[PDB]
Order: sequence, then structure tokens, then C-alpha cells
Amino acid sequence: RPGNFLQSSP
Amino acid sequence: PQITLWKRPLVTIRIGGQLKEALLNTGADDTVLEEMNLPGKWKPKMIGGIGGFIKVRQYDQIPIEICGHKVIGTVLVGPTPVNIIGRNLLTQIGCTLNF
Amino acid sequence: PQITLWKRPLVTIRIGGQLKEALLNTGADDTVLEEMNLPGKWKPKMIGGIGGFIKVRQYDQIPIEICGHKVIGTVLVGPTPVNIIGRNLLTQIGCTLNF
Repeated sequence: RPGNFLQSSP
Repeated sequence: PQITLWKRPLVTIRIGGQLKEALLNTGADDTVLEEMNLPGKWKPKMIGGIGGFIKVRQYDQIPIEICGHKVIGTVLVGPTPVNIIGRNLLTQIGCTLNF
Repeated sequence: PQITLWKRPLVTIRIGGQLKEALLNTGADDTVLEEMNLPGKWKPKMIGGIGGFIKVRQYDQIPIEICGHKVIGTVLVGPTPVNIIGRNLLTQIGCTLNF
């Protein structure tokens, strides 16, 4: 179950 | 509204007049939606997360409503496990973190 | 404070006596810090997000000061791309989302 939705766009 | 963080801050969004649950995500630069057959021109993009990168389709100038608040901007579509509203749209709806 | 989201919400934290920069991340259940030493016992865990799963060390009941507010709770340590403060500690410092 994924839980850590850090997201970065280059 | 005010949203506490005891639970995942999930809200209803409207994209294409059709309704989804999405996570208000201050840790996301961009808005990423679960795979959907959205019409329109797109460009390929790779986005990074906790575990590595995934490939997504980048759609520009897409209208979207977040908990009643209208926005318009870039939406990424790809194999995310959750719909994510990122800072590009959180700013448009005047969302802040407060403590 | 009230923090807008036109830039990444990075704040200074102090943990195990040391100052670091970390991202306030409403899209994270847990707090995950870049590789570092922390005192005491840990247990191996895995966590996931965009791009998949990583292995971390779980430290319990760790004091951490976040932008001047005290928290004591679970801190994960591993190969995260950035230090992340997740909801487990955001709740302790009274953080809400507001729009």
C-alpha cells in the first residue's frame, strides 16, 4: 500500500 | 474550508465535468491523475517520486474544479496509485498550510 | 505561520541535535528523512509512492522540532530524494490546509 506521494517535475 | 491532516486530505474534483477523489498534496509540484483516456494534445514527461520516476502524459490548459473551486492548468496522466492535486493547482485555489 | 505554495514548502527542522531542511508534505502518511544516523533501536520497513517502494529504517518516538514547533513521533530514514515531513508529524504541530 503506497503512502508517500512526494512528486517532483524536472 | 479547513482540512485537518488526521486522514489523507482527499477531496472531490471535477475534470471533464466528471468526478474523482484526489489528494491535496503539498509535496507535489504538479497534478497527477490516475490513467484516464483524456482527449487533447499532450507531451511526454517523466516525474519523480519516493521510489524513482514514472512516465506520464502532460496536458496543458485543462479546466478542473477542486472542491467547488475552479482552476485551469497542467494535468499529468499516468500510472499513479492515487489522484494528486499538486502545487500548480493548489496555488490557483488559494490553498495555504497553516500552523 | 501561513505558508503559500508557489514554492516548495521547505522548513528547517532540528533532529538528533542537527539542523536540516525538510518539505511539508500533506501527500505523505509518514515522515522520511535522507540517510542519517539516529540514536536508539530501529526496525526495517518499506514504504512506497510514485516510482515504487524503498527500504527504510523506522525509528519510534523521536523528538523533532519543525519550524519552531515540537513533535515526538515516528521517523523513517532511507533513500528519499528529499527530507519529508508527513502527516504523522504535521498533525502534532497543528498543521491544516486552508482555502
